[PDB]
Amino acid sequence: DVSTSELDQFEFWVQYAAASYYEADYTAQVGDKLSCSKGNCPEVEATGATVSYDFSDSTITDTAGYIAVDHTNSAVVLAFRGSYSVRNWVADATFVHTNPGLCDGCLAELGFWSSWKLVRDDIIKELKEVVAQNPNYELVVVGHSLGAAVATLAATDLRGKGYPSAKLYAYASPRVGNAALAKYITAQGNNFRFTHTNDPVPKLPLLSMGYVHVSPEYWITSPNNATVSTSDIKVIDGDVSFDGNTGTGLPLLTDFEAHIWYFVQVDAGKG
Repeated sequence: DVSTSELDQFEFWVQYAAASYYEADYTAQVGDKLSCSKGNCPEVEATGATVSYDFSDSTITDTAGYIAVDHTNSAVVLAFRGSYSVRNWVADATFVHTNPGLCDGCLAELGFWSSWKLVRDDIIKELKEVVAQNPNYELVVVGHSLGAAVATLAATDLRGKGYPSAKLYAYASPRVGNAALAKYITAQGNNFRFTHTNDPVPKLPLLSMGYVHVSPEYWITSPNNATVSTSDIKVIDGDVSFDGNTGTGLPLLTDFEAHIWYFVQVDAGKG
């Protein structure tokens, strides 16, 4: 578608892423290882790875994471985571752118870147160381989300630085840146891324614113828891618017858951 391986790786890575877231791982320580717891992662744981380182987141920142390583594979790783818261861121946141640197244109976213840167440196340183240680390883880166874105850126840165490769992964893532850155890264490669378915874261831121893323893517588818495968895844490549895631548519937351787942758951750781 793828392969397985790749797936495985992717698954593984894522786881780582888852782881891262946791815291534991881152924281842881170083080484340680890673782981986771718941488971897722496982694988890673296984491987083981550880850581190383880481870172955381716291216050310142957131872121966281870581690184680781692984070984097984190887690787290283880184992762891342871122923131958581896422848812717130897617728802518310713112873115721115820145640138870173890396490359251109590239630138881227710122926150893432820132975271890464711160851381880176440380890481880178650580890585380187670780790587260184380881070486081979690778690285890877891673993451997842935111972471993845951161892771991616870281890776790228790383690659550049050194690384490259690294890887890445892423896962888812857313875117870152632118394209360129894416491219660168892618290229680088590795890467992976893733895414788942738807997710837312891845877617863113856216493319438219510117831114873118890276590639490639992966895516896954498946658913948540578931597982895955391969087938478922796817791848794518690238971114665119339509395719894957872115395519578916825117873113838513318711758717856221797827997010976391891726594969596995892652876151758981815491878431």
